[PDB]
Amino acid sequence: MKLSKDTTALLKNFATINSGIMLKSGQFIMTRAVNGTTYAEANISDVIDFDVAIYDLNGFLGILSLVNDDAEISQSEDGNIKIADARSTIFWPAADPSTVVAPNKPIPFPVASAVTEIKAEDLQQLLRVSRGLQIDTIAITVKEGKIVINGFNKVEDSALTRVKYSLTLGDYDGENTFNFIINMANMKMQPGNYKLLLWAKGKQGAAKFEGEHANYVVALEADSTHDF
Amino acid sequence: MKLSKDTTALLKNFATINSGIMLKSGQFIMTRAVNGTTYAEANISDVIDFDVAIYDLNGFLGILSLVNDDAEISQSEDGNIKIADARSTIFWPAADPSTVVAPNKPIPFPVASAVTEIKAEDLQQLLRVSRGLQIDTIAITVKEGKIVINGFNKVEDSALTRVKYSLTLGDYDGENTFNFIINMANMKMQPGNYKLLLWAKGKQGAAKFEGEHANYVVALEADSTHDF
Amino acid sequence: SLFKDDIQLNEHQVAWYSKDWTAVQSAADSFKEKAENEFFEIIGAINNKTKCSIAQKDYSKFMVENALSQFPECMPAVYAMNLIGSGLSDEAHFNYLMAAVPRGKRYGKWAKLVEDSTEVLIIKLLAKRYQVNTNDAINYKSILTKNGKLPLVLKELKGLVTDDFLKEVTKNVKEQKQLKKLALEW
Amino acid sequence: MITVNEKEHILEQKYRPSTIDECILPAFDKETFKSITSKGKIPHIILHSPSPGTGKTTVAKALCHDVNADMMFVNGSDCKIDFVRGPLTNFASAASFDGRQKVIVIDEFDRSGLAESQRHLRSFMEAYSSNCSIIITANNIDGIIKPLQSRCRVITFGQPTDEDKIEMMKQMIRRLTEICKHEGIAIADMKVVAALVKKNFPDFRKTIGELDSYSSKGVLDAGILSLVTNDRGAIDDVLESLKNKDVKQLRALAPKYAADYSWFVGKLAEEIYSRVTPQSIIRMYEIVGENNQYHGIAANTELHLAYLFIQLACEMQWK
Amino acid sequence: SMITVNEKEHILEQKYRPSTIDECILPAFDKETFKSITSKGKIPHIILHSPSPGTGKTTVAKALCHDVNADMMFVNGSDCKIDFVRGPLTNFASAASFDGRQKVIVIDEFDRSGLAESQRHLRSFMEAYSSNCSIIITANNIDGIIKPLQSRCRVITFGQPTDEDKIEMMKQMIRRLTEICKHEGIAIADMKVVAALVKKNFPDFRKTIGELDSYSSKGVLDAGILSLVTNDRGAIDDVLESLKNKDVKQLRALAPKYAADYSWFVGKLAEEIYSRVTPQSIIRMYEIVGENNQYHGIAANTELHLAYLFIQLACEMQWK
Amino acid sequence: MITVNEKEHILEQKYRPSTIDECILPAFDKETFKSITSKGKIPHIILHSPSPGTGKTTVAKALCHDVNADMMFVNGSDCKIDFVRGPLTNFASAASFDGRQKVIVIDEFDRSGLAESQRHLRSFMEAYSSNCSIIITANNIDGIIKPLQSRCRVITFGQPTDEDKIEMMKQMIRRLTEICKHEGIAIADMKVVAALVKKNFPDFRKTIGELDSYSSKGVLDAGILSLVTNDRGAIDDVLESLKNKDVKQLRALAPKYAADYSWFVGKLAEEIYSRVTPQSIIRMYEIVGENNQYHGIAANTELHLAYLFIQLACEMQWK
Amino acid sequence: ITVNEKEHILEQKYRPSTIDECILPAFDKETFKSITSKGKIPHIILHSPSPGTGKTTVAKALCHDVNADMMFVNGSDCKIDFVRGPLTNFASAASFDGRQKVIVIDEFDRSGLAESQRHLRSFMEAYSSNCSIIITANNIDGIIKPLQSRCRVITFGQPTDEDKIEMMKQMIRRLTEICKHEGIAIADMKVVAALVKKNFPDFRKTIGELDSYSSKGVLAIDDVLESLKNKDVKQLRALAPKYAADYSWFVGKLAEEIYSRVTPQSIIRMYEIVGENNQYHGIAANTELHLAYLFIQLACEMQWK
DNA sequence: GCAGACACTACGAGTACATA
DNA sequence: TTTTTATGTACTCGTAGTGTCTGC
Ligand SMILES: Nc1ncnc2c1ncn2[C@@H]1O[C@H](COP(=O)(O)OP(=O)(O)O)[C@@H](O)[C@H]1O
Ligand SMILES: [Mg+2]
Ligand SMILES: [Mg+2]
Ligand SMILES: [Mg+2]
Ligand SMILES: [Mg+2]
Repeated sequence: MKLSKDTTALLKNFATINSGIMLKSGQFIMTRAVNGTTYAEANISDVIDFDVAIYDLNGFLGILSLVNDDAEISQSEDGNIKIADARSTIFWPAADPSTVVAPNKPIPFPVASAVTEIKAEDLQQLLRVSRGLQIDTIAITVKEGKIVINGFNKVEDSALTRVKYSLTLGDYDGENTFNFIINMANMKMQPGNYKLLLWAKGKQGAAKFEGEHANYVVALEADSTHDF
Repeated sequence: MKLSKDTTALLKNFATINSGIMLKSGQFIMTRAVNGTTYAEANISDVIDFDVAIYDLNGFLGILSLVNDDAEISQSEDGNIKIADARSTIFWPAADPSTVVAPNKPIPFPVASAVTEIKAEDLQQLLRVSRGLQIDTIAITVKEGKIVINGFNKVEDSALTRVKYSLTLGDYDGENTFNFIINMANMKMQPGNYKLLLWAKGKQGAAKFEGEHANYVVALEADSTHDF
Repeated sequence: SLFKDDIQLNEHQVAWYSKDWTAVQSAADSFKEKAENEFFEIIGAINNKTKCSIAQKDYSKFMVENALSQFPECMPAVYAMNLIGSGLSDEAHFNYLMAAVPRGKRYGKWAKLVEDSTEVLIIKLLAKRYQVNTNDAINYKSILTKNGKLPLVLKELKGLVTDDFLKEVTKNVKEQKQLKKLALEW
Repeated sequence: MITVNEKEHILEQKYRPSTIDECILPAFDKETFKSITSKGKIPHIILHSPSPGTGKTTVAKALCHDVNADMMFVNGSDCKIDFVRGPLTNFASAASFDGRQKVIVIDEFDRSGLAESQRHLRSFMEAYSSNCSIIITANNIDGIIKPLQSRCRVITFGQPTDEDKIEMMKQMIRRLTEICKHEGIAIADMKVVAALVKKNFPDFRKTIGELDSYSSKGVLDAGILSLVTNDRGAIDDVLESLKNKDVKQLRALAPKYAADYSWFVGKLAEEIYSRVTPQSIIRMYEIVGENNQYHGIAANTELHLAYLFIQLACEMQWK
Repeated sequence: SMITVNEKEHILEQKYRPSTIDECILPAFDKETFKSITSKGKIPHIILHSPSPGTGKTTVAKALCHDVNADMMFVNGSDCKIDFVRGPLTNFASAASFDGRQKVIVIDEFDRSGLAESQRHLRSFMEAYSSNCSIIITANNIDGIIKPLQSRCRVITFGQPTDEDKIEMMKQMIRRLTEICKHEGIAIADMKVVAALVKKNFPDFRKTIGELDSYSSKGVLDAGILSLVTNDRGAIDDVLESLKNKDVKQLRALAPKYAADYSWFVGKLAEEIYSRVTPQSIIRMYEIVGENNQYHGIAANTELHLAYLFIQLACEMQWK
Repeated sequence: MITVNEKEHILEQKYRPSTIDECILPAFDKETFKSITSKGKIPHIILHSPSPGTGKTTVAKALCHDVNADMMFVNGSDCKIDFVRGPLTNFASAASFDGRQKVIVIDEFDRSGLAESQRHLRSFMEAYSSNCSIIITANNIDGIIKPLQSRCRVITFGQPTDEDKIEMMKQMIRRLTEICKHEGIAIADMKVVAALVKKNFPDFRKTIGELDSYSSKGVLDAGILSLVTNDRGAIDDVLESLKNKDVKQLRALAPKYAADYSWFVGKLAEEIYSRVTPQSIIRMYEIVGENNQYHGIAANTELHLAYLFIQLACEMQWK
Repeated sequence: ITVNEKEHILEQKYRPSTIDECILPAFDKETFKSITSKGKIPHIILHSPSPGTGKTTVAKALCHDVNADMMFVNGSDCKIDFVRGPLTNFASAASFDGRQKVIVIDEFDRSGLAESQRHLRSFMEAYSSNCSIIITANNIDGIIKPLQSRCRVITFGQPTDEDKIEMMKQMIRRLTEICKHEGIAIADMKVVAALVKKNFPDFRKTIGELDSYSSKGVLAIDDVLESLKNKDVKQLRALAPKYAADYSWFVGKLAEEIYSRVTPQSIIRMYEIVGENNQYHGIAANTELHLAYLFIQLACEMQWK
């Protein structure tokens, strides 16, 4: 089995979520962070033909730039990972699953409390600004029949008192009202257009981005507030 | 005497092999470590015009990047040195030969048990795999008729068993068997094409790296194994 | 210097408002002022038999032992916590000293030797070239005056004075008076 | 009267005082804080304990609350030089638009590796002194560089006078009582409340934290009093057998505490110190110190402990 | 059964690691204070410390979480440096569990010295995030936990039972060992050896099970194993007699015999002489043996050091 | 049967035992190792002597060999905390792809400055207990922190029963005999082989190292036997210089016998006993006993011997 | 005879070159020959404790005879990071003429190094195939027990009455030869026989002496000894840290040198005082202080002649 | 396309703690 | 009123140097 540029750019992403990863045969791959805060699922171009656990993902992906863009890969007789090149050949330590915090399966997403969508054009401007504005967290609430988004500076701010930023997403059809806060840090998604799925059963509560490539879930913040 | 842009770079390089050096008149430099592990010779196109000993090399090449490039490095009027500049003059100490370990042995590599070449871009790939794939020893030998390299991990893989890396270097035609092992630590060349001449009879021996900008010769580790 | 009316903005205000940090830094470096300790109110209490009770303040078994190490009236007690004290609570090592060393006074000056900085460099040198430890090295220098003329050998070794080596001898620009000093009169 | 935060279960943080009056402090200290909140402007201040939970970081937030400051609260260990250059310079230079004293609270700023940040701060404090002031909180002063103590009013905590201690304790008892009414905790014996206060005196946090753990049963009765005044491990059986100079008993206790020696030997020093005469102290350190010192050469550790006991039995003259 | 078995482990003091707070063998008041805690449904900041190893600190930490059904991150103390607290733990502590679970961070074996910097950083953290999540610290030595973190916690101190607890806890541990043997295929010939293993290393329940593995080589625990567990391999008569008689050539000859294993011999001698000599000879005999034992291991010739002990006792002992 | 490594000339390392059976050990110890290799999985173990060359680090490699583990062997002193974090964590987390027990042998781990690494290891051992186990080898236990002894089966060496000693010695004699056949060493008197074994008993390394040095002449005859059992000489020059109470001579003899002290001190007790009056005997044990006792704290051993001579010279009344 | 002509100190430029040139006990010389014969060198310890018996000379000679590739190292320079770094390099590297590699660690006694020595115990077994170690020590107890286990411990100093008479002749011949080379005039042969006899066991000092005669080419402890006589303290208090550096040697010199300078029942007192101090060194935590305490004790109780 | 600018690493400074 | 041992190990900070990759 081989992997292409597009695939890897993903896993270099999935690295920033969990420095390890467990993956098996299929065109599906996934990781969730050790601490229970985020998670991503992926359908991909290239095809997996055997189960394997990688301890150091962020650097395996690295080793992979150290040979041609085509070298074939497989499970060695040596039950490790064989990256074989035209001239050379590498043998990457496949780790014991015990130690790679992976998700057993895939949990469905509660038919969403609230729905709206976000242009990738739009989301680039959020990240873009946030560096510029020291925006460390955000909140998505309802201002006048439309779904807005507000960036803050939890550092200087403390209470999320003053808004430093405010995109304006969709409109709000239904009639609840809420404030879902999100740790910017917890937002690890390769840019591109998303459908947004919010959810809460009181103290329960999460947020799902639905890409064209993969789906992402991040935890709300401790006092995300709402009437669901 | 004046020292060029290319000469000084084989001088920072001979510092990685000896704190001190002794080059003498001629167009030849050579040094080898206080522990007799590592020998390096190089023929420069700046003609050294006298016999000098420096307790420290990597100290000297420092007071030399500052001075402009006229640098009539002459000999001081009291046994020490004079770096003549476009517009200044500096004085470095000059050590009694009793305080520098100098090779003194331009012994000639006997004859090659076998010869083979290595491409510079492919020293590249190995000098770098080993860094993050964690290699610290390698072994040059014959696999399927060509002469290969294996990288291992002396600590994790205590007896050179699991090969973390292989590299193929163009066939061997002679009919011998061998396994020459080198401790990566004692390998210090700036990249480039290199002729590889390896000699050994019975148990005593060494490997000689011919390069167009320097020559390098180091010692097989304890266990290397052959039939020459 | 235009405008010609500026209630002078203090060295700091300029550093910051203008936001070049390198000037802000040297303004920082301004007060480095390094000194600390108050370990002599602890020594003092052990001596004068006032009350401190320790616990709150940092304590140094090395510093308290050495300070007292001065006055022979104490040596018996320090001698004790020296053999035995390794392995006692700082709370303890203190409580003990309170109940042993009896009188009280001491005045300041410790005894530190006088280093001829030159003589030390010379022995440190000889022990280097000759792979001997310091006592033979001293023998060598005694010997090497009385024949074989120390200039002969200091001239050979002036070779390695490497300024890494000087940092091992003294701690200040006294250290640069020495680079020159054996580069000279041999 | 009592502020409750209600977003916290942890209960020493539920009852964290909102204002400078709700705080239990030495007389002169409270008065100096009232004085400050009166003048309406807040100088650069350092509050330090070194005994934890005396209320430093609580009074920090209260001072701000009383003068109605615009306050940034900051973890000390998070406040590195780039933070001061960055976020703090912004805040300190920006103008609060209600005309509020701006105040930067740096909590637990006594870490060693921040000295570089602290120096950088010394120049800052003079540049921005017109806008905003800084309140530093520290457990150990020597971790605050001298030029920062020069620039501040250093107020020093939990080291009350003999009278303050007696008043502060009454005040803390009244408070605990009030916390009990609110919490549904029944007080059967007031003596146990006076005991919890006295036990952990300087530290008001642990004194409340205790109340949570002895409330398992919703009541404080004479039976809880036994556990509050009582000593759960102790040394008593040895200390007593030592005084009595008996041996079979000492011979028998040896194997008990041989289990973990380094700890036991420690307690014994601490506990005997109080119970024996002045030149018995000097002897007891020589005896215990020597015994501790060779432990780990000595082959039978249980015997080595017996040897220590016989030694102390004979030579200890007990007050 | 009444017992959790992990089955992913062969190592067997880790196979039988207790799942819940009840399966844990603890002092009465301690178990009760943990039930009390799991009852209120929320977990405060806690420190568990022995200093004796294997009292169950890091086991009870995981159980507490299990009982309250917390979302728990478990962390090696020595891995928890200040950049960890800033990065992953701050993330976890600020993130909201979605199933309204107490979030808990278990830092195991946090008493290392070079982490003081991290610990201080944590002191301000614990108050900021106290609403979401609590911290359970496990330590062998308290003094390695800075004072302001002890202020912030309920410090529970282990392996320090009452005299009754010890007697009950020992019975409980004997019943448990018995049960582990049924499961393991270990035959118990003499129950006295199981009571001996427990008593031998009491506070430490880990070593007490670890022992069982090593004395099970032969799949049975019989009176013969009991000799190695208590093990005395000792009859002292020839020395005791040569001592009374105050003769020396004999003492001089017996020295090399018992020099073989000293720490045991010295032990029997104390035990056996105690009964055979007068009351103020007892106090002298501890001073003499104690001192001799103390310096053994500095003393270069061990056989001579034994001879020296005999001469000393021969003269100063007055035999009842 | 005997394993020979043949890459080594040094000959106490040529004959290093390959498997648990080739090892000469106490009965119960061998049996407990067989038991372990049987169950096929290896627990966390500590092997300690403190007498060198009892076979600790040999049996470590053998245990691995018998269970066919994937084993990383590691110098204890090289085992700092960043090593455990980096290479060992890698190895312990990686899965061996033949389904082999993974085992990390840390040899000679009893150094003092590694306590920090050992603590770090205490949490590691429970995390990775499923994959892989650790075998620690130590000369002095007190250099292994308590919580690591808790986590291990501590097996203690070179402390056989009286019967084991008698069997082990026979086994070692057979072995030496076999080594001699292989090496071309002629055995003229079997009594010298039994002597070498008995002489340094616990230590099997030195017992083989000796054989190299007495083989200069390729034969072991009655003449070598004299040097093996032999001498250290009589003591006469000292015993005489002692009676005469002279010093310069005593001062001069000190360095001579400082060479091997434990033997000398032993002869001195034995020989003086006969030569001095009855209450000089009791004094001579107190003087020699005390001197022997502190040797090894005493820094200059030659001086310590002089000190002994001066003491005896004065207090000995001679017959 | 053997001369290293570039050496300006007498002891460095005359050292016997080979095992035969060395003056030794019979069995000792024979055991060294035996060794050089087998062509390979085991791990060895050479120790006196009497200085100048030839330990560090025989070390270099053994190497010379077997034609080893030898790194020579000052003991006090060999700390754990040296063994990890350069020595591990050397011991793992293969000499390319097939020479025994040997590491000579000279004067390895001080237990400042115990940590290094332990580190070495695992090392010696790992690279025992390449290279061996020769340790030189004045005092054995400064060499940890497990290193003595790994070595052949050869001990100096018990010459027979005949050896003494021959060795002295040999040393006189040698001194004579050194004098020819050095330009030192011998007017009276009796003085040469006197220097040899005077410090007999110690051949180093016996050559070092000859240099002292050097100024006309024909034939220390003071600062402490003085401060002791004067019974002053601030000076004694100051000298302590100086000699705390290596204690076992200093204490040795102090015994040797005071013996001569003090009254007869002051000698008996001085051994009781120094002996007891030496005895507890190494329990005593602060070694500089322990030296101070020794000074105070001697100042008061010593009666100088 | 290349600068710009970002993200990462290596190093030196100061602090610390256990041993001797 | 006085003022810091030597070796080895571990950890945090700031900064400078190093390298890979993207917007106008
Ligand atoms: N056996 C010997 N024969 C000749 N010279 C000797 C002998 N032993 C020592 N020396 C002299 O001592 C010097 C070297 O001393 P060294 O071997 O270091 O003594 P030590 O090991 O006792 O310190 C040389 O200069 C040498 O001349
Ligand atoms: Mg606080
Ligand atoms: Mg644990
Ligand atoms: Mg070993
Ligand atoms: Mg020497």
